[PDB]
Amino acid sequence: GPEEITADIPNVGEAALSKLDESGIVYIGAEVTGGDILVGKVTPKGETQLTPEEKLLRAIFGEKASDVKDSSLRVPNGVSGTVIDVQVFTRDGVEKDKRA
Amino acid sequence: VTEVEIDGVLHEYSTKEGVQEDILEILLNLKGLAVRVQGKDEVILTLNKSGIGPVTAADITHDGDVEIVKPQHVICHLTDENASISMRIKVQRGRGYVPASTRIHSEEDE
Amino acid sequence: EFDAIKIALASPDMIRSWSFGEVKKPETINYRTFKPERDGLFCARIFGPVKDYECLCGKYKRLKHRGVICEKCGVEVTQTKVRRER
Amino acid sequence: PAGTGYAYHQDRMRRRAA
Amino acid sequence: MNKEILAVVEAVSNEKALPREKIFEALESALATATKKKYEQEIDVRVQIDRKSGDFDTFRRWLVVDEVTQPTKEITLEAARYEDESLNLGDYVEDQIESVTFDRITTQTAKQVIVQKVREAERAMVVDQFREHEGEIITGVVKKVNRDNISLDLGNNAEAVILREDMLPRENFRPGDRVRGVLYSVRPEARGAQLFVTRSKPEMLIELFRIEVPEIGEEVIEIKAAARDPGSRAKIAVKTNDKRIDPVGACVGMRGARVQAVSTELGGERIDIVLWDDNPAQFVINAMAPADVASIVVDEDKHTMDIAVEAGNLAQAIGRNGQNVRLASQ
Amino acid sequence: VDALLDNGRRGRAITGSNKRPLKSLADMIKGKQGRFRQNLLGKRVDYSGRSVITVGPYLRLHQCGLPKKMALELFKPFIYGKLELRGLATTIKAAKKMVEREEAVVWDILDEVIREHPVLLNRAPTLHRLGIQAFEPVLIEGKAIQLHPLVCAAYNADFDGDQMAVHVPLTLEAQLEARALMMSTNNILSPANGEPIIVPS
Amino acid sequence: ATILAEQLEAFVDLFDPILLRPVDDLELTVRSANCLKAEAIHYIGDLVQRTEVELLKTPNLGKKSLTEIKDVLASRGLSLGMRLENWPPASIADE
Amino acid sequence: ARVTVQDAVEKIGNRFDLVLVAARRARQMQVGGKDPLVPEENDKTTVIALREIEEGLINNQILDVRERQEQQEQEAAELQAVTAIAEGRR
Amino acid sequence: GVLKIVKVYLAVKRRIQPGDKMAGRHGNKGVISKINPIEDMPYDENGTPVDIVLNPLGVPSRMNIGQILETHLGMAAKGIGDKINAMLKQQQEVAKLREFIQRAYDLGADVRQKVDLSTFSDEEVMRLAENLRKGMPIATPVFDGAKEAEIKELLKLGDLPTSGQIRLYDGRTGEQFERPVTVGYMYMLKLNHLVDDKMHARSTGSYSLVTQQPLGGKAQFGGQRFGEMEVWALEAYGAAYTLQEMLTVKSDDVNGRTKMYKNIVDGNHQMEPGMPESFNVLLKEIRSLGINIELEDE
RNA sequence: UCCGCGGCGCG
Ligand SMILES: [Mg+2]
Ligand SMILES: [Zn+2]
Repeated sequence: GPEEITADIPNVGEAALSKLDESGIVYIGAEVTGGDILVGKVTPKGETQLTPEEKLLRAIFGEKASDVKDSSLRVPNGVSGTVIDVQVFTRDGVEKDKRA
Repeated sequence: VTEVEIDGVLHEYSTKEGVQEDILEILLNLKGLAVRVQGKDEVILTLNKSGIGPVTAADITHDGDVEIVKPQHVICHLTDENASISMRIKVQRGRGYVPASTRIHSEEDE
Repeated sequence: EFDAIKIALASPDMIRSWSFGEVKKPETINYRTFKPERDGLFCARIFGPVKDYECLCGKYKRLKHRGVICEKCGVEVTQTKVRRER
Repeated sequence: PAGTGYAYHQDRMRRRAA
Repeated sequence: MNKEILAVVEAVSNEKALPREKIFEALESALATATKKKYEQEIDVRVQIDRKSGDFDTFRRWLVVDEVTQPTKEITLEAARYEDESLNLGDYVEDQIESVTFDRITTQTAKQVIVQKVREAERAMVVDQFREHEGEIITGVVKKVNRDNISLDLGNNAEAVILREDMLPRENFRPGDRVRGVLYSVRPEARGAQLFVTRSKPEMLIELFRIEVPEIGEEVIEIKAAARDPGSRAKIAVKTNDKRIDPVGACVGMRGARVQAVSTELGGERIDIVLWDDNPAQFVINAMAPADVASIVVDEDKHTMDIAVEAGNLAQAIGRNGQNVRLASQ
Repeated sequence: VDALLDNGRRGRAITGSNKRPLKSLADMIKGKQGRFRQNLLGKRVDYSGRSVITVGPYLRLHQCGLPKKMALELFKPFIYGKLELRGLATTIKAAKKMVEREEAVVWDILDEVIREHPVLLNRAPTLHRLGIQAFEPVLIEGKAIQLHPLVCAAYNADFDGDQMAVHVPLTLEAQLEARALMMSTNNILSPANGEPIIVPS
Repeated sequence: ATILAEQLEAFVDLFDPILLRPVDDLELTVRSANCLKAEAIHYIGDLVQRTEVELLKTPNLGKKSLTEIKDVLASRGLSLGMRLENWPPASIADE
Repeated sequence: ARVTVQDAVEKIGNRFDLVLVAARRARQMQVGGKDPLVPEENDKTTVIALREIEEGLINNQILDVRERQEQQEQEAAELQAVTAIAEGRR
Repeated sequence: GVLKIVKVYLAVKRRIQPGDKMAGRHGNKGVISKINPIEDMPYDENGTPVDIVLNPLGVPSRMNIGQILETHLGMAAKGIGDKINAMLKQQQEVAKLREFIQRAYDLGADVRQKVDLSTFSDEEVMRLAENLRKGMPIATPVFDGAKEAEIKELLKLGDLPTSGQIRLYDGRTGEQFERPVTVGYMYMLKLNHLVDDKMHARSTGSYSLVTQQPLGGKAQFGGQRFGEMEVWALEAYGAAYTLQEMLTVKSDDVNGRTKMYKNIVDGNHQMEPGMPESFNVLLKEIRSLGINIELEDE
């Protein structure tokens, strides 16, 4: 399945996930340092096995993602500064988010 | 000066309409501006200006004690008919030289 | 641990003794399912499993098993470093 | 068997492999 | 409608192992608490979730107290004139009612909230078979290693933990061994509820009186008092039920058929039990074996006895470490 | 079979990419970029760093400068060992978070651990025996390596932007080798001839 | 040192924001205007003058205002026992 | 702190054996350690050995004899403990 | 095979620090040594402290004598520039300014320049004097440059010593240097070889797949390469244990470093050597072709 | 990125 650019990342805190917008793209003009998340990206893991936790949570929640791997980038260690400009390119035939 | 609050700006590297020079030039020019503080320690200034022409520090809205020593120091250059900028300048007193990198050491408010 | 390095020609018998199986297909890897199929440049029985302590067909998954061979896919159960030796 | 290890290497040669 | 709560309740491999309403009672409340934690308002949430037809909703509790506890949806005497005088301290009525919360962020925090909820749900069924017998023959195979104790990945949908004084100190319940004893107090251990195997206390060491002898479990041999060391040695009074016969081989097995089998699962040690008979003098002389009896006497005017034995070859009769005479008075 | 066993020997049957002679089992051993000279004699190592050279006159010749960042990144296993003994944390994850937070309670520990712990130094074109030395480092703020001037004659290293690499010995055998032979004070005569090397330049 | 000191001897020179603000800055919805705005309380301290039990002076608030009433408690100035003198509390003095 | 090694080189009539003997001594000091023979200067065990070698009381011939003495005493203690355990039940 | 791509830009205001590289325009390279406070700099009699203290001993060896003459000429360039700033500070009238500029442009020999401020303007001359406050620029085509006489005449036009060497004062002592020191205005550059793009360390990180060594490069946390000649350098020395650990424990053996990293935390500092897996892989490639190879015995 | 070639630049 195609990757998602959602603003949800497991096993991370909201202190780092505060600058990032709900659309998944960092705010224009926000000072960041090494290790911070710029854009949130997750990938479809593929189930291949239904654990009892996945047996219980998937049906009750109504969302059947249900636990996927992340592929978000982060600022490389050593470099910091400000994010002056963000560019978004999307192919034709696919819907665009509000930021684009 | 320590921090400024240019109204319609988002980051240090962008620009604005009407103002002749960049924001970076504005800050480089403004960091050399000298003031005097007597009673308080962290006074906050305010600048409002419209019209076409040069803009100096003399139009800074003064306070009970804040005294400018070089009122003929240029800051920006207003060329457009309607490009009124509004900034809030924070001034605190101290000693020595403090870079901007050390100021990020707080990590509760920035 | 060791005292000398001996080098000589290799018999076909020694080659067959080294080889844990044979390779008859030019297949590299199956598409749309990133797993290796039967005998080829990559395989499961010929060179060992891909995932550690995990057979190709998922028949047996626990660390205590050692040397057991499944019937759907005949492989042993040990960490993948054996791929560097077989 | 050149530097410090020479003393160790001599010990293995004389005590073992004999 | 939810159209999936019924399937969750009738999966039913995991739902029917516990009570059928457990998923709709405890798991639903835990999910509501997780959703409230993922929400900005710090208000207590009660999940009115049923698996009958999918009528699952959430409600915001009032938390009627004399303070501002749970201030997001707090209640107090501030509504006494408006809530028909419902002012109290401790009431937790439902002030409001939520509609739905998908909460994809809570789906990410599932590994911290719903994982623990599922662990508690599994522990609920684990405790139903860990020590539900309130003390009986409970066995355990050791497959895990834990610090300051002995772990065992045994059955009964739970684990097992043995303390230093619970199992045999010489051979703890570690990889390559097994235990079998009795336990009744099993609380929620790490990673859910766990059982307990203690094959060193009296309930396991003295339980061999009806598990090793061939004529004691049918009430034909006098087995009523037994004090022994934990998994090291045992010296009990093997007597007959007023039969005046030689009982030295009854509780110890014919030709030593039970000495090495009384505590085979408790560590496999050697024991030396004492004999007795129907004669009070002979029983008193032989209850402290090995004791070199030199005289026969008995005292009844005071709450005391008289151990009339020698000490040359009977160092255990006087008591050096509590080997033979320590269980004699019992 | 000829192309597999030794590609390019007879027919150069490559057809790999657009005019690209592809390798072989013979080519993967022999040559400059084969197996021997690539990954059996000169082998990449852990516990290393690289930075720019800077002169310092205020420090004695048996000790060299070292920045805080390189020292803290190199001695991370040492920091974990000393911190656990003092009981500041309990698990390795807590110690890793403590290092990641660079709190004030780790700089003093790093000062304790480096008091008698020599480190190695060498230039990239190591040409003779004196091209590698050891020094007992002194923690200094900055981003370069401070270095005593006189020993710069040994390296034949000027200051136009030359770069050095640092390696850290671990075991008692290696540290004792460093202190007994690798130090600057132990090599004051050249192996080539008896003239000194600490000659004022 | 004393010598240098001698050479410099003649030379050296040796509160409650709610109780202090009107009701226009409160965090309450407009549906509960009957409880506070229409009960002769033009200041936030007048609404904060009632404690956690005295805040039942007006039962005209709607069902949805009950949740909005708890929203005042989230500001740590209402529904917890605050008692203003008349307008301001004891800790809201500007002296 | 120590700056040179020349004193230890003068003491032991070789430089290469010095590393081995000091490494054995310092490893004995660190893991399974006992008290040092010199009042320390809150320095690591790497340099403590070199101070002892130049002090003229520790070398390869002293260290191995001390090791033989301590292992003989430990074996005698093991035999005594075995006999005492055997006599405990008697 | 990709859905959508997003790009972000990062702006770093990278400032100056020790470990950079600056140079003039004559190959006089240099790496910044230490930034001192303003007071510690040598300062001339009029208080103004110098900003760069170069080493003159690199002049006669590298022979680039042109930079000294550039310094001397540049020092004279500010002499006219500073004096112009002196008259304009007290708002001197135009006739005193213009004539002065006519005296600066007409010096030297019969140069090809011929400038007449008598015929431009008044406001234009005022603006030109405004733009000359920071220093009057000087042009010099390559193979016809001004000789000693012209620069001496330019220096004398101000109020500066002819020799170009003034007396300084050390900030640490306050004692005059017993010999004159050459000062002047040099054009200096800034190079991209920054220190923070080079400094990187590595405790433990990733590992390659075909053979177990740490990677290289500042990216992906590479490790510096123990060079082939460094093996010989250690070999000439007596360190055998150092080389053993260097190419056995910290680099290659998976059982080595994993067990070593467990011992290094618990105070223990002992290695456990094994077999380098790079040599093992090679063994397979030797056994692969047609020839038997194996380790003989214990 | 980790698999490889080519370029430019530093010492
Ligand atoms: Mg150079
Ligand atoms: Zn399988």
